[PDB]
Amino acid sequence: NPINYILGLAIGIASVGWAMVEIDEEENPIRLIDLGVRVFERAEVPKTGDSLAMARRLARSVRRLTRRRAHRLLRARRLLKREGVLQAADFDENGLIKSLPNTPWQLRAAALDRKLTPLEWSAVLLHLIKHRGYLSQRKKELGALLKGVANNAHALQTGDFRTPAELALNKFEKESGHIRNQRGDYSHTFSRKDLQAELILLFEKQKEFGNPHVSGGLKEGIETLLMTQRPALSGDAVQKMLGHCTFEPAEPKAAKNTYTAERFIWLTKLNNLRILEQPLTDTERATLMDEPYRKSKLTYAQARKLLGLEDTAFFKGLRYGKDNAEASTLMEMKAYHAISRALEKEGLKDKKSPLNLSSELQDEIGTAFSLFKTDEDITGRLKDRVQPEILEALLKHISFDKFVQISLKALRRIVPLMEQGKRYDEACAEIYGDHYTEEKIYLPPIPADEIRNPVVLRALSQARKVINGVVRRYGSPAIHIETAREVGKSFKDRKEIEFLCQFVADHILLTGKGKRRVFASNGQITNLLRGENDRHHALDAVVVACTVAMPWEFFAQEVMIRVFGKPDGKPEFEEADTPEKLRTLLAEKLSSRPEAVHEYVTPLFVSRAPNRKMSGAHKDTLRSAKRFVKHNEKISVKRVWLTEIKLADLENMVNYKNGREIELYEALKARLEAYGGNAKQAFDPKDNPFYKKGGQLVKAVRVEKTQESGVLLNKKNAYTIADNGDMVRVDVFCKVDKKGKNQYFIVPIYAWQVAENILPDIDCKGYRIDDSYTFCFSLHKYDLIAFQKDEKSKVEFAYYINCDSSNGRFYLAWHDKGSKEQQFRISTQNLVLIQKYQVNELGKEIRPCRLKKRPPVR
RNA sequence: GGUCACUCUGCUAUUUAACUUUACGUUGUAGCUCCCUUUCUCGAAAGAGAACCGUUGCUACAAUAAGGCCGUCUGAAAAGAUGUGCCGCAACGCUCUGCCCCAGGGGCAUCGUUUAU
DNA sequence: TAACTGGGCCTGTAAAGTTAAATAGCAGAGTGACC
DNA sequence: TGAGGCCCAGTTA
Repeated sequence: NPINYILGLAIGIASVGWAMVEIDEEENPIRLIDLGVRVFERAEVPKTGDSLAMARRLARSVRRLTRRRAHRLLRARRLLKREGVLQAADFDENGLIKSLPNTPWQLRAAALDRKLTPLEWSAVLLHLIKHRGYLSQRKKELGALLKGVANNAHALQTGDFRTPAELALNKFEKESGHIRNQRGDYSHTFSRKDLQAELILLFEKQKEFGNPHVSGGLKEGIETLLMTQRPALSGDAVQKMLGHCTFEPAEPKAAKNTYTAERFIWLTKLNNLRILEQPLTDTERATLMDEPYRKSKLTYAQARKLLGLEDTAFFKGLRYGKDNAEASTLMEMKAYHAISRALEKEGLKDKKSPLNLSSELQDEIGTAFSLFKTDEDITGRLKDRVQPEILEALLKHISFDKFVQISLKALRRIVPLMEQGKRYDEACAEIYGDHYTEEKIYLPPIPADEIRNPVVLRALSQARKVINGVVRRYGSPAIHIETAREVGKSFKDRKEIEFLCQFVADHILLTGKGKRRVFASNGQITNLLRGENDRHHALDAVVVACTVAMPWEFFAQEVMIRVFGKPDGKPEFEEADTPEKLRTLLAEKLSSRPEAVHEYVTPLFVSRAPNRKMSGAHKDTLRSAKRFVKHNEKISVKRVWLTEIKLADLENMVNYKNGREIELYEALKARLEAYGGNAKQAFDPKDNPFYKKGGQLVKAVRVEKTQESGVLLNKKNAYTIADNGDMVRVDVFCKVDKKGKNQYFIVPIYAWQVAENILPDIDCKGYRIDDSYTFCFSLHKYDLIAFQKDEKSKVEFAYYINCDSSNGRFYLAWHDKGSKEQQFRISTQNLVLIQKYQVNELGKEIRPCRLKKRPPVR
């Protein structure tokens, strides 16, 4: 059983194609065997184009935020009890404070004029901690957050406002009518230092007025809780994110702000610099060499005049000849200079004289400040290595933030040769021998660490899966990469239009085609050479497969008929459903020299990768569920803003459907009619506010929404429900006893149910399943199923996408049918007479599968 | 000479991954508040007046995935005090396991890795 | 009275910082394999 | 910027 393969593969943003021929003698093809194609779905979010890992990272972030705020307030209450502000009777069973006032702003303002109750004081402290304002956290033209906070800081620094509470109450409430920020506005934010000042002033004033709980421990604890945050970077956070040195793989990259690395950059600039008059000898280089070290900034014109030069010869590679950008800095020794500045103003350094330190000491402090950012870590690396006065000055002034590509060892080895005049390549060759790649029968797993794009990463991991399936089944081959213009890097550019090279190069076989048995294709040529889309990727696959002058001929007609059974002419063709109609049809229609199918027979349909993850999440909107629980009526209630409302919501208003407020409904509907449904304009704030009967503003109204199912949240504390969302899988249930026909039932399983470890027993429209119902199987996203509509039908295998919770309907699509809007089909199955499972291998191994053990959730 | 690719340095644009925070928004519960269904009470009537529920606006507090776990102590156990406390919406893979498929060989995972105190 | 069907509507957000890394382009110094 | 979730109103067996 020997064959030989030169099968080509096509890469798309969501697709991968393959088609196998066997050119035998030397670069001269034969007829085809097993054409095929697989397809997946992108590593992005369809609507927004963000990364799926991005939503996950923001979930982690907000989880940590809420947890830390809860814990902060918890410790605040503990400190309140510990310092004797409140007694154990003032705390309820949940650990919350009973009769805690809801007037913290007014109390914060009155605390400058009178004494505060222990409960008023506790409310004030916890409110200050909870809304603890914005902290600069930074190492121009400000936006809106910074604008608002800076304006408020300037406002309480001028006149009638001693604290944010006074300014807040008086100005905010009398000018706007509310104190907090509303609907994305930032104009009421205070800087955390302003609130810290409020806290110190409040403690002092309360001590004046005879507050008993002005304890030092209490003040320290409240101030700590207010000010403390975790460091953004700590420990090995920077090191874990570093790359690998080019020559020394066991050694980390050197920091850009170190004497060694900065001088390495300087030497690269100097040695590589050439003057043109219609290189630079060691004396001129050595003149310029130590000039930037204490001369502040070395521009190119200063270098020219420093070495004399002329006006007749030039230093190559510079733009803007007319604008005379000769003061563009040739070199700035920024790390050395910043260290010197720091030690000059704060510590001890004569500005005229050059600050000095063991070159290794400069390297240590540069490394410590680039790799560690908090004072604890920095001193923990600089305590025993150097002494504390300079350490304090440097900790207070210096901040370095980038790296280079060569390790400190390799640099300390290279820089000497570069000072002597040798170049980077010459020094690297003299040291490492100017030679610095195992091949395998299977391509090993892809590395993701060499490119940002998850789209490309997933596309190429699936490309590797496909080519390794080719290598497994159809022997080892001689592959012809072909990546699309859309496939490389898309979204903004892709929406406007609407790494594997090296990996394969070094990690897999080539069978002696000179140097390489590969051909990197140029699909432009593919578009030219060919002399509402189905599985159309045969094109790029074999046009990649077949080192050309670029226009050689062979014949096509067969290939079209193998790609589509209805092809080689009009598409009303029968499209052979079996392999033997394929062989017969193609053979006889091409009758002539039977170069093609007979023994190879290959029916193709795209291999669509399935999604059987169990992870997921419910919807992020919280809705009232009091009626959903207490009276089991299948509705929820949610506020809707008037600027986003429509007549459907207006008719579903809570106080309209129960006739409570009919005239309010009439006025709102009247205004929305007056603008033809333009809710953004009918109820525009500060241009067209809506006023209820009696003069009260209306900004949003509660609207009822049909709630057949959902997940209940905060069950210990409230009646809240959220839409189910993220159906992870739906399990089938087969029952015959219709007294006659045999029926199907489908029960959906969501993510919150895989989290609560519950396995439902309610068919979408049907009701409870007993031991009478017979479980058939369970399917997920993008699984293949058999499909027999009714009495008479072709079995019509197709892939499954969605299930409808209302009636158990199924969104489907077949091979080459991918566009959801264009090509999904939606079949019902209460009477479907057979619905079956299947498996599709990478290539085309469409063998049915079946399991009868109902797989539970964990 | 031309082309392509690669190593290093400088600048520009874009993208990725990780972390610390703020301000919202949503739901609930209090309080004050705009309306308003219903039911009652005083009424001979005219009319008042209470109550639950709904609900407009503002303030506060709680929750903000569903689910699970940590360190530190007073000590015998129940526990009780306490923390700049910690994972959970992604991708990838086949050492441990489960399923599915064809003594191996795979695919998919609720298995494992990035991943943790 | 129960399914089937074509249609259709609602879905969490903005801002402020510390970082590392990848691609592309331009400029500068080299190298290799090809054509 | 889109697709999943799933209801709605009319029709049908």
